[PDB]
Amino acid sequence: STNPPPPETSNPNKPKRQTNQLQYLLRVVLKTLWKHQFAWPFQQPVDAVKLNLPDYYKIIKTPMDMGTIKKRLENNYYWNAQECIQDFNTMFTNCYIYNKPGDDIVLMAEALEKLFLQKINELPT
Ligand SMILES: COc1cc(Nc2ncc3c(n2)N(C(C)C)c2ccccc2C(=O)N3C)ccc1N1CCN(C)CC1
Repeated sequence: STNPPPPETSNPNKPKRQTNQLQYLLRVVLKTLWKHQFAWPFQQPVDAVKLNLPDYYKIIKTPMDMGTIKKRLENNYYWNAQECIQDFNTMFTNCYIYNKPGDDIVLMAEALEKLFLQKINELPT
């Protein structure tokens, strides 16, 4: 039930950038969400082999997780905040797609997504 390679956290032919908003997404948004009691399942790529979820990547073709996002922010991999925000949204949606409404992991994603939205509602100038 193999795992694919994790998403890239660097790419030499993609241009880098740093903005106040991206800095905030690392220092305030991600680093605060990371400490939430429901954050742990999202801190690394889904290990389908270890979790006995042999169809996870048969279903999910654009995997994402906060470990990957953190490294991308640390790499200055993103062009802008919206690009990073898209990754968070992909992570949450993957969780909703693979699982069913009401599942424990879905309850965790829903709580984190609310907190995430609360925190990006206002970004620095
Ligand atoms: C035990 O460790 C971990 C276990 C997990 N396990 C995990 N990682 C990801 C899970 C997921 N479980 N769950 C439940 C089962 C929640 C799911 C169960 C069924 C279907 C889907 C999921 C699921 O969607 N996700 C995100 C993730 C990260 C860690 N960490 C290891 C140490 N690392 C420093 C911090 C994070």
